[PDB]
Amino acid sequence: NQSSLLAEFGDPITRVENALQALREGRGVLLLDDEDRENEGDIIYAVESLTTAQMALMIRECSGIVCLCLTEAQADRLALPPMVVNNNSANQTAFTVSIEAKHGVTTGVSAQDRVTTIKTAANPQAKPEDLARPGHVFPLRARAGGVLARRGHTEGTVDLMQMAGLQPAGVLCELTNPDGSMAKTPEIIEFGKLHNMPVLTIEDMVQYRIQFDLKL
Amino acid sequence: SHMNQSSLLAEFGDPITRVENALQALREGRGVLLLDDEDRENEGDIIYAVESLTTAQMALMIRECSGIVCLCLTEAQADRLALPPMVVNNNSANQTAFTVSIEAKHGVTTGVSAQDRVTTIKTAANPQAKPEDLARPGHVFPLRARAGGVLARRGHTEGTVDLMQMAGLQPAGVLCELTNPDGSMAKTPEIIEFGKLHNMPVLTIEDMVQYRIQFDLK
Ligand SMILES: O=C(NO)[C@H](O)[C@H](O)COP(=O)(O)O
Ligand SMILES: O=C(NO)[C@H](O)[C@H](O)COP(=O)(O)O
Ligand SMILES: [Zn+2]
Ligand SMILES: [Zn+2]
Ligand SMILES: [Zn+2]
Ligand SMILES: [Zn+2]
Ligand SMILES: [Zn+2]
Ligand SMILES: [Zn+2]
Ligand SMILES: [Zn+2]
Ligand SMILES: [Zn+2]
Ligand SMILES: [Zn+2]
Ligand SMILES: [Zn+2]
Ligand SMILES: [Zn+2]
Repeated sequence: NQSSLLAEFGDPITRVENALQALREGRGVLLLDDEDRENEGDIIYAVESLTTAQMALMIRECSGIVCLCLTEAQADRLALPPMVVNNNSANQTAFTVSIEAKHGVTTGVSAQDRVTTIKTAANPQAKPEDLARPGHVFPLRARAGGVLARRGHTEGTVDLMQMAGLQPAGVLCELTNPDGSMAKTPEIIEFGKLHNMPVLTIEDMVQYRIQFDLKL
Repeated sequence: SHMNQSSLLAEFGDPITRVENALQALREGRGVLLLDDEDRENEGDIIYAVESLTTAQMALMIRECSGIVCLCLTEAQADRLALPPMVVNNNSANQTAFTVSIEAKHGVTTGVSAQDRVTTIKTAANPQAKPEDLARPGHVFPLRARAGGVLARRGHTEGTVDLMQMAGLQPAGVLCELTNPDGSMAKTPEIIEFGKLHNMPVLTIEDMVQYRIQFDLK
């Protein structure tokens, strides 16, 4: 039972509030989506405080397909169209064209290079010409309305940033077991305890937003 | 004194021998580690043959490499799958030939597990595959190898397809950059140790070029 396992991280309101405070402190959090959706937990970091060490942990412990969650306005500013005109992926995951920093990286895949690319993209004064395409960082357009419009990790990421009062850009990647299977709730909980990362669910976020009448 | 890369690689044999051992590993369904030019990426990538690809091989790649696992295809196969370049005007440093990303439609869930990526890759590499067998976007990244292989473009992409063809295998391979725990990219000494521990031979693009020159040109 997921709610019973998660109980040690506090009740749902506490789980959200602890996640927001972690992010304000520059720490990562772990976000589980619905059991009947992906049933996956993603590491989430605020771009504002992103470090090479955080990126390195993500690469080593997750899928390695590290995504950059952006608002529609920031993706527009960067001139990042959807990768595909007609998306037919199972979840309609909103991949834009992939990106690299135009300057300041080599092959784009080291922890340092991915952070450079991500900081370059997230710069509120960025220009499209600041980014080469294609690249090794994968931006996602978060849906307007956040988790009340789409219950994906993309929306959970941007909603967490906004709720925490942070700049609305986050990085996201799926926690993966050494044998290649995807982490489920017990493994996610274990990882959170190891790395001082709050664990919460998308339903936690949805209930929180509903209760506190939160338009973002 | 630090010996150069060619000297560190001597324990794998002379350049032609390094290629021959790589071909045989692939025929035996084992992986290889391919280094490109020192003044290019100076990176080593794990390569696996698609035709013997296993979940455990993919899991290793996800754990020990960048996790951005690519599928190297011939232009003919990418065309058969209707996989256009991701970007019309590619201005990436190496002009790496990313197509739009892909996912299998059947036999997978979220597409990112080791098993799921293998399923996608097997689906895509099938010589009778059709465009509709693949959803786009997805979590596997196909690359269009240049006609002529390493004699035309000195990328890991061409290295991968060349090795498959020279080994007499299905002309499609899996490719990912070896990465250190601290997030830096693996360099030659680490690549060599990884190869020895995992029974994967190590070779360079220049080895492959010399091999093709000595074995093909007349
Ligand atoms: O597929 C993914 N990344 O590529 C993950 O699911 C990631 O969390 C983002 O996608 P999502 O918003 O559909 O959950
Ligand atoms: O960038 C990469 N993968 O995304 C790797 O370098 C991979 O080897 C393919 O690129 P390359 O053929 O330019 O070397
Ligand atoms: Zn827009
Ligand atoms: Zn590269
Ligand atoms: Zn997700
Ligand atoms: Zn010989
Ligand atoms: Zn010989
Ligand atoms: Zn011979
Ligand atoms: Zn997903
Ligand atoms: Zn390469
Ligand atoms: Zn050893
Ligand atoms: Zn190992
Ligand atoms: Zn030949």
